[PDB]
Amino acid sequence: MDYDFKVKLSSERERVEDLFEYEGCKVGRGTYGHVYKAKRKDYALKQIEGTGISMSACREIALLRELKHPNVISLQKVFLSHADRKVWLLFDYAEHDLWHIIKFHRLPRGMVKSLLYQILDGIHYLHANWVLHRDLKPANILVMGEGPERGRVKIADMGFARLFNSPLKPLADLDPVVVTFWYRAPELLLGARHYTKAIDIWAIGCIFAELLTSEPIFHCHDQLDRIFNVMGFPADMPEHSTLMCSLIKYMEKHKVKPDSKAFHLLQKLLTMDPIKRITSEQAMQDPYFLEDPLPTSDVFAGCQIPYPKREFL
Amino acid sequence: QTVDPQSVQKWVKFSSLYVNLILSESVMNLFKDCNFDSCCICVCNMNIKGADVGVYIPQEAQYRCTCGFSAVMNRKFGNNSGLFLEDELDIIGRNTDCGKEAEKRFEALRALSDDLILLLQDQCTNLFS
Amino acid sequence: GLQVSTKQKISPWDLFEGLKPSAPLSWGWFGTVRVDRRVARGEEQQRLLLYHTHLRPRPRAYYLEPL
Amino acid sequence: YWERLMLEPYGSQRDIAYVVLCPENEALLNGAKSFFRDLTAIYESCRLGQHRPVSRLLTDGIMRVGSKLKLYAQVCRYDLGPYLATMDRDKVGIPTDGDSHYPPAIVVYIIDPFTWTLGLLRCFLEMVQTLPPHIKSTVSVQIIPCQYLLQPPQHLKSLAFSAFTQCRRPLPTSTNVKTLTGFGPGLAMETALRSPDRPECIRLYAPPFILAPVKQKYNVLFVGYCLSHDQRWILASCTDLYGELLETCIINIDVPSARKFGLQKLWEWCLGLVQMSSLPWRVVIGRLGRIGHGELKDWSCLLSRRNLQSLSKRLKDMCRMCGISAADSPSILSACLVAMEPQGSFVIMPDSVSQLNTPQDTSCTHILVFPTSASVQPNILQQPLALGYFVSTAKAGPLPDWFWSACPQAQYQCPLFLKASLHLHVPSVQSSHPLDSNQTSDVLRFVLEQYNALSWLTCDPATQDRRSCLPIHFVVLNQLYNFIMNML
Amino acid sequence: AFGILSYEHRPLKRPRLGPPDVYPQDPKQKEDELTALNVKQGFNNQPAVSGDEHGSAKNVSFNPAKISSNFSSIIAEKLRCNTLPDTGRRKPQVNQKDNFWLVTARSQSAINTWFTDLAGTKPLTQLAKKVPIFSKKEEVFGYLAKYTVPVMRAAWLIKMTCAYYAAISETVDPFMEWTQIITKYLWEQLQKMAEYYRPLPHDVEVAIRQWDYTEKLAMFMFQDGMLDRHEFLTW
Amino acid sequence: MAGNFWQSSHYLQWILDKQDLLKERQKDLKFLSEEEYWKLQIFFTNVIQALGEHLKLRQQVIATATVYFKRFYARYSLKSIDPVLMAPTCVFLASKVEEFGVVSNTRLIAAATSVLKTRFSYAFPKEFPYRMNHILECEFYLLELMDCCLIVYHPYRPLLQYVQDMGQEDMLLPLAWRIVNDTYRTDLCLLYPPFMIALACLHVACVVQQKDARQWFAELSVDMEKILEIIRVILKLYEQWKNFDERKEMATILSKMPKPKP
Ligand SMILES: [Zn+2]
Ligand SMILES: [Zn+2]
Repeated sequence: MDYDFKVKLSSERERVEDLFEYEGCKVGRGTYGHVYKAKRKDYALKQIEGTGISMSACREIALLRELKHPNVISLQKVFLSHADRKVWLLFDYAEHDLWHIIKFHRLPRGMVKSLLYQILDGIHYLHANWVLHRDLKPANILVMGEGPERGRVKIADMGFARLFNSPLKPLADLDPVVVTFWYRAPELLLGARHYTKAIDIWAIGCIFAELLTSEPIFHCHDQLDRIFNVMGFPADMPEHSTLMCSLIKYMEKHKVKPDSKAFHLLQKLLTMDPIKRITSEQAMQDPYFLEDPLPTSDVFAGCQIPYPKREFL
Repeated sequence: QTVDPQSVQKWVKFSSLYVNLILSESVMNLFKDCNFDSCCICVCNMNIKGADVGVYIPQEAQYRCTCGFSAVMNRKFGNNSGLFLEDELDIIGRNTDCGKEAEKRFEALRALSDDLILLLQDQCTNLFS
Repeated sequence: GLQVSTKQKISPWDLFEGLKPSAPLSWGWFGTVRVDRRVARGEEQQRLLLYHTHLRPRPRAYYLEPL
Repeated sequence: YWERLMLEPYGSQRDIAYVVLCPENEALLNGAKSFFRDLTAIYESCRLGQHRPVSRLLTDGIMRVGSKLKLYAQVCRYDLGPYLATMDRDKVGIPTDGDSHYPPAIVVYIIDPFTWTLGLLRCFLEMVQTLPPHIKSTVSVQIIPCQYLLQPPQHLKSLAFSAFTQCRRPLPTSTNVKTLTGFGPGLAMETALRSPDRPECIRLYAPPFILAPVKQKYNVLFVGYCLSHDQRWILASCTDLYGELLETCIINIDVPSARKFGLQKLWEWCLGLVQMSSLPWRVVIGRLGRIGHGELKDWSCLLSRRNLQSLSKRLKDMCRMCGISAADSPSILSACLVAMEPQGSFVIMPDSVSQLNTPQDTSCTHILVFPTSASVQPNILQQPLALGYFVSTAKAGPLPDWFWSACPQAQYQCPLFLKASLHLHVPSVQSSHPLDSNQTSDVLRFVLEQYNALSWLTCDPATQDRRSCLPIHFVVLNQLYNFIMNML
Repeated sequence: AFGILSYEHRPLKRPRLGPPDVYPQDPKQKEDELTALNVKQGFNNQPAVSGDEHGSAKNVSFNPAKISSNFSSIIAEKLRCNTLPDTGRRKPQVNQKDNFWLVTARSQSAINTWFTDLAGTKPLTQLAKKVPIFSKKEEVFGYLAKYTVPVMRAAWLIKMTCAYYAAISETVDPFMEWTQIITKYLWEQLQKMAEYYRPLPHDVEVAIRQWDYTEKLAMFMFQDGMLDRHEFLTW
Repeated sequence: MAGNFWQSSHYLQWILDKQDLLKERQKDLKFLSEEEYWKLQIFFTNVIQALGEHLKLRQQVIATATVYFKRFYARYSLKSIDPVLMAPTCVFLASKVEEFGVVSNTRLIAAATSVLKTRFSYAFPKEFPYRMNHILECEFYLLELMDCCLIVYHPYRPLLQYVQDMGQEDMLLPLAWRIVNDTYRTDLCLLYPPFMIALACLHVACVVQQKDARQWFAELSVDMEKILEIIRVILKLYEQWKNFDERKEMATILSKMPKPKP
């Protein structure tokens, strides 16, 4: 540990402010950090909240070093500035967030057929590599727009992602709340400590029904009443006694036909028990995708984009 | 043998005691070991002439050439086999006869781009020609 | 070691690729030995060469030059 | 029984895309498209990959043209230059695998209406210059006569294995690490690969079959050299112990001293191949002709005991780990010279006896060796160090004229007599192997059965036996000697 | 990274195991089962070695002469294991229930698919599991010339036809009886273009497109040593 | 990432050949011999094993940190940063990546300063003078020089898969576990993929207990010649441990170390 080592590393290092105009034009802000648009002197540059490396920051860098997929976001370079001791991240720019399509529409059925397919094949690959996202949100689904690839959505913000190959501690011991209450599973809302990979199957079916109706199905015990509201009460795991038909009508008021292949896939996606819930690979064996028009590689299919660019904050 | 050429040629168009005493000393007197036929320059005195060849081939004092070198037999192999042209003229002799005939034969034997010659050695590199 | 012993005559009506193993052909005729997969010895020499950085080879047109 | 047993060779099934050069004769046009579609079959029925043409549709991969060679050459140059320069119905039932982790070979096929024909080869001199380097780095040329289409089997499989041999797959330059870190071991081998002292276009060689291993790590090279019809060119070729490498060279010596430079120039090429490896070597030099009196003066003086120790001290300088580990230094452990020439004195007939008769259907090889001492009782010892005979039932191919000028009456006998001798025998340079023994009989009976072994690599699969005698490095040298005989 | 060997597509112990270090998603694993106790107290992870898992015994005696002698025995018997032992000569045999269809004319569209794939570039191992056999032996020559299949792929279908006929008739020399059908199919070809030249018709070109291929079929049939030479040249 | 070894960054990058580590260790070999460097690597593995044992940790975190200790010293000099500071910072990173739990700041000194003066006071007569500010810059520097390679495969998962396939579990697994715990002293994990180390472990343990494993080992198709030098390293590993002791020697080895300049 000496001075000549530091000047050798600083010579080999490069500065993010000397290569990118990340200052200004902040396009995205959240609890994960700030998102800036920058290019070489387009890309999405992320700065993680907090001085030093954190629990989310360690989870970010340990996984996506080795994972690669067309439907998953991919990092190109990390930056480590020792002046302030924080981690800088560089992804490719994603134009449209799925929250933007939902907000603009608040609808052809061809894209939501393919948006359902492209998330489900990616989440099967993510399950195949023995790791769980533990977070599925419409703000986490980002769409390429008029770039090198059209369609081909990417999943990002896996700050809550944890390996489940061998849990040396229970999963709820290091994380009591794993996802936002709009898409919390009732299983972990019952205080389940060891929970399986069926949590993400609940989350995609919630946001698919959100895409089916163009409205949040689950809206603000604060959500447990709402879970019992849309599903009725299940009359057929811990603190069960201390808690003190509806699916068909709730889809009917949102002009969705109850006798359809989408509804049969929707009702099998959400169950109280995780064992009777289907996992990732059996969902794509449903001929709902095969019926009539089928999922395309380009979700736009030549249609022009009515959704605007992400505005700078 | 004869038939095959004709076939393709079809397909082209429609598609004295003292005399014999001396002759015994230099003609039939050279019966050497055939295991020495792959011979080379002498090791005893480091010359292309050695042993008792000096009375059969027309000085220098070679002293007890104990190796199996014989320049008479060696010359026969040397005259028309694949050899270096500098080495070929040493076995014959530039001053004596037939060195001018070997030079004339080589010069009449001869009488383009660098990358094309490299191309020629690529196609013959393989197993099958 | 490995010598030659015999000759077997077989009709050409039996030699076909429809059946997966060799039915008219015996593998013990050839002394066939199944050995495991290994990398090419020239291929591993290229990876091993990457750390030495030896003397420069000729560009193969240097040899075709006048003296 | 290659296609019957459906065996797989080395090289892992290189694929070939092809272009066909054909004149506007209609009867000649139809014979080619039947030939190459059948050539597509024989290349693909055997497990060698794909023989599909260029992916764009141009009359099934065949282009047309049009004394008349100038007309044949303008459209050769003006066309081949820039040419070489959302519904998914069945993709829903299966998912995508992911991003996960070789370009096809381009070999142009040329038909020859002429029955000097270098003008067809003048296209290849024009195509090498007018292409980007990624395209031109692996381009092979294929020539066939036009009479194969019209008048005649064994031709189809022989042409398939020759093109698969001549693919010569280059070493990859991009390694696709995607480390995404400023520095690390992944960048270290990446940076060392793009260093300017590494050569370009390695062109790794893998034949359809190599010699099986026979039970430290070492390797033995076999190099053979002979002259051309004139004394202007010295032609050399080199092989491995197991035949996994096949390289040759052309060196020119032309004068209006003169012979020391040509022998010197061969050796840094021979030292070029060993220094592109990193294990110690054993060198054996073969000469197709006879060693004269003046060649061996150069072969002994600079390839002596001291000088091979001198280059051992030199090679430790530019490479550090050659200094530490001698097993990673590509030095030379022993040196030997073998001259190769016929005998022409003895004759054996196979018809006289004293379940299978040999010469009608198979070949055999028998060896007798001896120390050949000069009597029974400086740097160079006696002219024969040791000698052995090489008789073979296998016939030989077209030899040069000067090879058989000694005794031409022994050319036409089928069991062929050969005479091999030893001239240097330098053992244990770095200070048991058969080459390391000072016994002169043992160093014969090591190289000769490998010389028999490399003769068995000359088996054309369209031929029941090997197509000739002699090792392949002698045969390929004669394959380029007969080519320079006929064409220049 | 060309110098390293990958066992990714080379599985180890094909009966009882799979790929060497690739771990597939087993659907009967401990991470998917949910008892009543596993939900409440969390995952139950117990040490695989009872006692001190961290302790390593280095004071145990070793006999490297015993290990190398036993290891030499293990590698030696694999050479006896990987030997492909010699077997006697026998006629090749087929399973008739799955290798083909008994009736060819049940579907004309399936025949058009199979001969197109026969004219295609797929190697014949995949085509070996399902092959056509006609009512008689004469239709195989006319149909193959229609698709202009290469002769090497055409001759393999001929090797299919005699093999299945020998098995049903086991409950005959293949050379001349195949030669007879070849000659009589080519005999009737000469009836077309001889008498229809003397008083172009399309029916002549029907005969030309099938005579030309079958003649080139027969010469490659001849060079194989595949049929009897004497009676064919007599015809 | 787990379940696919042949596309991992450790297999693609951190598998280093024998000639590579010999060249990179030459600057460390300029002051000490190979025996002294190997005994030092034996001892500092034992220190890391002692620290992992004191923290009531598992075995998986100990092996990963030892690999992290071996990865940095494979390709960097010994006199760059003090190895006495490598031992706490690698254990913290290994426990962080496996999600076992983050140790406390004062706990790690209590883990360290207890151990180095209750079983290693002969090696270090002084105190351990290092704090979190030294550790936090080092682990931030160490992941910068690790090429972001935080996922390490281990031979224990094939070893349990090998013994469950074979059948004999009670009489083999304790003998199998102590060999793999011992083979982390050598550099075989940076040379080879791990499942030949587990296969060489299963070969050794059956010969030790005189178990006939002929038919199990002959049927499987992998290269047995590359097993042989792995066997050869292990028999050299235990043979040096017969004539090596801890308390006597390293008063000289640790006095002869090249210490980093302040
Ligand atoms: Zn002499
Ligand atoms: Zn070197």
